Amino acid sequence: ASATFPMQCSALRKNGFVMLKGRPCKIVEMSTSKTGKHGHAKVHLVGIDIFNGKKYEDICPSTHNMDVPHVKREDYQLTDISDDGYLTLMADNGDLREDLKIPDGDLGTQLRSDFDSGKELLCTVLKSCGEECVIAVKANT
Repeated sequence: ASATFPMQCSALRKNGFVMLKGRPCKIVEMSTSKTGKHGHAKVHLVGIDIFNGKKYEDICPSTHNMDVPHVKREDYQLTDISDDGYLTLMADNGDLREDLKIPDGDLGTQLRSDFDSGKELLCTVLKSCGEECVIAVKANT
C-alpha cells in the first residue's frame, strides 16, 4: 500500500514516472555528468509534475534506486456540480464522492460547459501519492 517503489536509476526511461523532490513526475530528460574515474555516476533527471506541470530536477547515481510512483486512474460518472464547484462523481459500484473539484484550465471550462449542456460525462481521475484530480472528460451515451 506504499505510494512509491524502488527502481534502479539505470532502469529509468524517458516518459516513465519518477519521484523528483517529493512530487510524482514523468521523466523528460536523462543524461550523465561528472564523476571520479573509478566507477560511479551522476545522472541528471528532468521531469514534469503529473498534476501541476511544474518542472523539477535532481541528480542520482546509476547504481542506486529511485522512488517511482504508482499511478492509477479510474472513471467516474458525473452527476452534479455544486455551487462550491465540487463535482459529484459516481464509481462503478455506485459510491459517490464529492471531494474533487472542477479541474483547472481548459478542461474544467469544457467540463463546466458540457454539463451546463445536457451531456452525460465520464470523468477520468488521476491518482498518485495521495493526490487525485480529473484529467480527462469524455462524453457518455
